[PDB]
Amino acid sequence: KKRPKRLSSQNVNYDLKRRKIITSEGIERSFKNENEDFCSACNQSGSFLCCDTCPKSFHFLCLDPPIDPNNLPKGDWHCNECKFKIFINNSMATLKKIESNFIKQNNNVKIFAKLLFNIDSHNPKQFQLPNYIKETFPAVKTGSRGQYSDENDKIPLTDRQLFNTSYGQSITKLDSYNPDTHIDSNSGKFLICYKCNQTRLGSWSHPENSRLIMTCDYCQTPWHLDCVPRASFKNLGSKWKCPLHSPTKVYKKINYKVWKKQRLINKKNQLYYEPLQKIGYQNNGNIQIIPDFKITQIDENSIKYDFFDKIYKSKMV
Amino acid sequence: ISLQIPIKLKSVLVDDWEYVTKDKKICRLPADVTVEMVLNKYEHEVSQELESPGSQSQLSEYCAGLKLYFDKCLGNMLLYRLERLQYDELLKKSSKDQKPLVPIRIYGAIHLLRLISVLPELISSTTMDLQSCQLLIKQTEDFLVWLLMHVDEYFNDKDPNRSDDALYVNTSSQYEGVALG
Amino acid sequence: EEVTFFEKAKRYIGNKHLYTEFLKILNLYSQDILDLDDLVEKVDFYLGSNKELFTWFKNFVGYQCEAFGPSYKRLPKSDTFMPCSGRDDMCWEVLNDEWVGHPVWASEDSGFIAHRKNQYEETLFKIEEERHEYDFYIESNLRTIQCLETIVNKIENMTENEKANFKLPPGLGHTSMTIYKKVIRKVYDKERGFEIIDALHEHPAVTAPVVLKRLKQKDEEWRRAQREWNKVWRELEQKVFFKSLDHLGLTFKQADKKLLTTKQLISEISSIKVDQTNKKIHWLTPKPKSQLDFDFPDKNIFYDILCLADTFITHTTAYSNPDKERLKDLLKYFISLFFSISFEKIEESLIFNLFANTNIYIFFRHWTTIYERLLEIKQMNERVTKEINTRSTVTFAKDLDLLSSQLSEMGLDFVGEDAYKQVLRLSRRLINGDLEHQWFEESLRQAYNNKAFKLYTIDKVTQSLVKHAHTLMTDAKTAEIMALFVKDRNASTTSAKDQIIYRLQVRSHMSNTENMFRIEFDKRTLHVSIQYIALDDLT
Amino acid sequence: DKRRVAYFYDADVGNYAYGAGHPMKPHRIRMAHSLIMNYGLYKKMEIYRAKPATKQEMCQFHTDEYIDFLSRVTPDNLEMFKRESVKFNVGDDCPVFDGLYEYCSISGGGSMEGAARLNRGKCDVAVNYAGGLHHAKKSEASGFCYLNDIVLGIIELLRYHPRVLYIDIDVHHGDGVEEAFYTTDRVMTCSFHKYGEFFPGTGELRDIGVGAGKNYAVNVPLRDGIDDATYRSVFEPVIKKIMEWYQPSAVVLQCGGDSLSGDRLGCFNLSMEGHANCVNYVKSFGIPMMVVGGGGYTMRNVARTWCFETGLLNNVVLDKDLPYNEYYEYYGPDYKLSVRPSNMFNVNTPEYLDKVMTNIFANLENTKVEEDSAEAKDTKGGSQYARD
Ligand SMILES: [Zn+2]
Repeated sequence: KKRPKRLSSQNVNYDLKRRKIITSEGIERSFKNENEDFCSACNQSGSFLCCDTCPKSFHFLCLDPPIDPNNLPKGDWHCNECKFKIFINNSMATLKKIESNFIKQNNNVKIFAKLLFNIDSHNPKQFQLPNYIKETFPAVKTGSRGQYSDENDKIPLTDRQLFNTSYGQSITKLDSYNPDTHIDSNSGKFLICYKCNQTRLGSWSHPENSRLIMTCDYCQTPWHLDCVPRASFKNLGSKWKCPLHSPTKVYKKINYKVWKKQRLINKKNQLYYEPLQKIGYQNNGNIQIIPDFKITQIDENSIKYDFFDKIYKSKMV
Repeated sequence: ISLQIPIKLKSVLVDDWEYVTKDKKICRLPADVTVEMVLNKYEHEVSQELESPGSQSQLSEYCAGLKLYFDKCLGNMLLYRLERLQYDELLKKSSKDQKPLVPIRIYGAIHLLRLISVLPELISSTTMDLQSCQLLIKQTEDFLVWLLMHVDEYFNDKDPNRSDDALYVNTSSQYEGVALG
Repeated sequence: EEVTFFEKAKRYIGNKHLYTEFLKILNLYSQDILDLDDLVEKVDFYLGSNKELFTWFKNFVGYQCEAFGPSYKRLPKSDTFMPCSGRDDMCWEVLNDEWVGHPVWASEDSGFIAHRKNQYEETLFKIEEERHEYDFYIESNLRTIQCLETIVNKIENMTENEKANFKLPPGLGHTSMTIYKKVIRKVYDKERGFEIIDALHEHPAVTAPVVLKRLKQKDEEWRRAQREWNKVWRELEQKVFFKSLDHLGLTFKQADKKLLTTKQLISEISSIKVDQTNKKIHWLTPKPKSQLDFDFPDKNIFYDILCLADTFITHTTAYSNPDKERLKDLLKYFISLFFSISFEKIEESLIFNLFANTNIYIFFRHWTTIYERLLEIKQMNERVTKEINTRSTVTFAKDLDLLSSQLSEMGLDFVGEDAYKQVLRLSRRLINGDLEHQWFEESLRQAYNNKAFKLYTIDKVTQSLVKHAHTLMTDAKTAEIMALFVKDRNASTTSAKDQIIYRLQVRSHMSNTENMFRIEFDKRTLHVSIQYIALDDLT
Repeated sequence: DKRRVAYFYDADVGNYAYGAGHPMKPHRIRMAHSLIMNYGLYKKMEIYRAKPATKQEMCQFHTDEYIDFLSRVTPDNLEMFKRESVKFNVGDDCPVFDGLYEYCSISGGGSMEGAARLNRGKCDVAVNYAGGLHHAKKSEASGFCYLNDIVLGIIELLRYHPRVLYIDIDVHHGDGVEEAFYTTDRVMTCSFHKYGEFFPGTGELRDIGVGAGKNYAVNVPLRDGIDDATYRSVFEPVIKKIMEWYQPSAVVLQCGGDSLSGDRLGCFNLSMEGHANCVNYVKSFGIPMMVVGGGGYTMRNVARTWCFETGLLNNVVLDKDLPYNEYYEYYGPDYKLSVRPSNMFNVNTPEYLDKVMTNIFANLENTKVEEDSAEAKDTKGGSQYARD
């Protein structure tokens, strides 16, 4: 029988708040009488500075002169192309031929002089990859704030699924009986784990015998959480790569070689195929199985042949 | 106006984007090879390779223009927001050292590749003669193939987690805090 | 068998994409890129289960560095150089300056999710802050009172000449310098707080008495407010805390409804079937005939469940009286025949092979679930009975009345009586529909210390069992199956020669889409076994 | 057997609150001390009050500017203090409160005072409930932790002991201590916590250290709802193997109610008996022990379980009867010294714990101003009137 009416008192009301007691009862007589909030130079958030006559707002570090909050300049702060527009070279000394005599003064640098002239008439900004670079690799895409995101990165979960997903069903599925994770909706069959050939769904009378399973983000291969060394599921961050695919980077100490893959090429003319030799090609990986960046149409016979040849070569040592 | 880039340096640029934005790895600015010696070696090699029919003057003009453009463009369209604070540290150090610091003495060729990649967006954004456009894009092609012939000694894949020199260093928590804050 | 190893691996893998990835891994080892350790780690997940193939691979290949985990990337030596004033040589030699961890790298720029708590647990946390802020302010005030009381005691034996000049540094002659600043900041205004703490610091013995009086009356009113709030806090937390401790039981009222259905039990037995068949196909051609076995160590539980069913017969109104009577006699006689109980000897009711359809299987699964729930109740009953029988209530809370007497008023307490019999009567009145369900929920929460979470829907599972047993007689196929079970059961040595005719006659009796369940029952040790042979004989 | 125990409690450590609706609460330590006094444990114990740490007495792990910021930080002038508020990561996840410098100084002083009392040999078990912060990095604040006083205690122990072992038993494990002792050989870090979309996100089965600290970091990821029996099975054999191989000279234990059944951001299902029998087991070895408390977002259960660890460290068995104190209204309706375990699912399977144990064994078979330095100076503090 909670009573927040009379037992709530008057000096201290509902907490995480205050009341008029600290102001009305505080007499001491002992002394006896245009701007933007998107930072259109790196498309991120943080501490902001803005110009009086310019709607563009930048970051403290996203400027050609790097300044800090502890020693910010006094008075008006006013932009680089704003220096070119609201100040000199556009208000007085009108732009008639200043570009040309900039070459005439800077000792015939004309092939880069117009770019150097346009440098001052341009906002300082973070690096952005061009469109024609990005369309070359279809597996990568731009993030929300402008970050790298290949196929290795999982899509962010929606806020509806992230927070309001009821109480019994958790995102990591660590509580209560959850038989829907063991049955795929593609065919209605049971997800057989790769290591142990058991779904291990268990029973409702004995929930403790249930073993958690997860599908792969690439080949949809089921895997138990106890077979692979792993505590809980993978829901935020990169996509859960099962330990059965080609790693992006391997280490072979010899100092060492990284071989950070080649992250695939679109179906345009850059993707070139030429199968010629199956034994001793030395193609350093980057193959595909069939029934510049050079890739070969390798098959089961060629891989098995060269693997046997290498292991018969190395068994003297 | 169109410019093409060989796929090795495109992959290098994409790996740079992944290292900075995703892996949070800034380039090792105290490096062995910088932009100035890159262009110096390019000039020397393509000078001793071919004859001298008068192309050495435009060679020197192109390399000087590239050096000046990299000097005055480095903090304008290059330099990811993560690396802005790193730029701030050495600019403050040069202010304390009473010396003028220009990019080409400490910055590596990856930022030059970034500038090459973003070149067409300012080539299309400025009013300039077509013959000079073709000359610029051509000299860009020779610089690109020369960098392709020397990609192993200049862009070697190394992990900073176990090697002293990898043309890349891992970012600290505090560095990331100031950079993204 | 080197020329047959790749074919064996192809048959074992099955999926084509996984085989292509295995070929890529083998080629990566082949082009002097992958060393022996990485290959062995790959085959640990590839062919780890196949012990013979793995041993052959290890013998044939010849298998006889740092870990560098995903976190703690190595920092450059540039970030190492800082003054490090408080570090001596041993401190440099134990501490690594180039390894730093950041949880955002662990999150891969995606953040982290916290464990969601039930609304009872959320309001328990809310009331935790309600109780925290009050007494935190209160005892900070008492610390200030003891400080100013020491000051006043030093004042009381000194004269006006040193009263005028009593300059003190920040801290008021104590080890702390910020508690008093905080409390006089909280009591007064923000701008007036600075001036009052300033005057306090530089001119004591004139503003200190009135400040002490104000803080003392603030203490009195804060303690009165806390004592007023304590009763509301206690009566709210008495029903909030035990409901907060229940995590699976809060959703049990819907989880039991969603999970104790036909399709879920069929899925959970077919999963065990395919698990056993795949494991034996991997290991050995013969297949065991036992799966999902239940133990029957107690006999009185059947009579208790019969009592619950009998209570359900006299409560519902959706059935006819002859229907209710026939269902009750059938429900009793099913136990009287299947478990070889000659007669039900209860007085307080207030090998053999069985082939059955899916309705009988769901009905028997419901019975086994209720049986196991009551086993969980009874097995710890001898401990909870002495727990509530020896419930040593503290006498100090008896003096000023803080014990939870919410269930003691209407008689839901378990003191002075066996817990299992009281739970049986509670289930009877819960089926009767005059128990105010959430009060029974709370009683089960603080009766067996939240461990009795499976008996929350005893009326629901009893209703489901009654509805499933209603289909045993209305359905012509199920009734004929029951009658042919009457003809089959004779308590005579006729095994291994009559059950084949039973199987053939029920295969001809049922349809293709109907499921069959071989429920094997043993008289000795009261053991049961259910075997899933779905579509193993019509092929 | 019988062992003298030193208790370090400060009357000012509970007077600072992090903020409204905050998980971390230093107020629980004061009622833990009140329950200790009310149980009559002062007759078989000696208790001192540790002095607050100074500026350079706080610098044996962290950088100078971090301590300078932590000393000069104040919620009033937080508006212009923004450049290094995100750096050290203060104010975003760990808000600034009044008395932050005093709280850090008190916690650190208690930590190294317990370490020095262990080193000198007057006491065998050191208990410092005033500070058990373990999430603080070299120049970063996380988990509402600002000073990693446990690292200071470990190095103070290393000033006299050759080997120091750190044991963490609560969720939100100490990544700062492992970062401090990732490459050293004479310090071994052992921790028990949950993994998978968790706030630290650090600590792998492969995370065993690098360089000379290879195979010297023990990390045991767990799951939701681990009860007392499986926690016993995951604690006792691996702890016995750690003592039989590493053979430490001192043990630093981070007790706390974060891993209890009831917690805010916690995920475990440990009762008071499950959380305390592990402490009894590690105490049964007889080697010196340092006990710190820096975990637990709940308060009514944390006070009771800390009283229970204090009682079993006094080699007595506490009764279930709970005497009256001035925070008697916090406890549950039963009003007994009993942290009731919840009924949530035990998804911690035995075979996963077995595999973790096997790979941990395979890792550990390879194991086979400064004027007031060295601490050893505390106020007596024998006149405590916390008994009610
Ligand atoms: Zn924690």
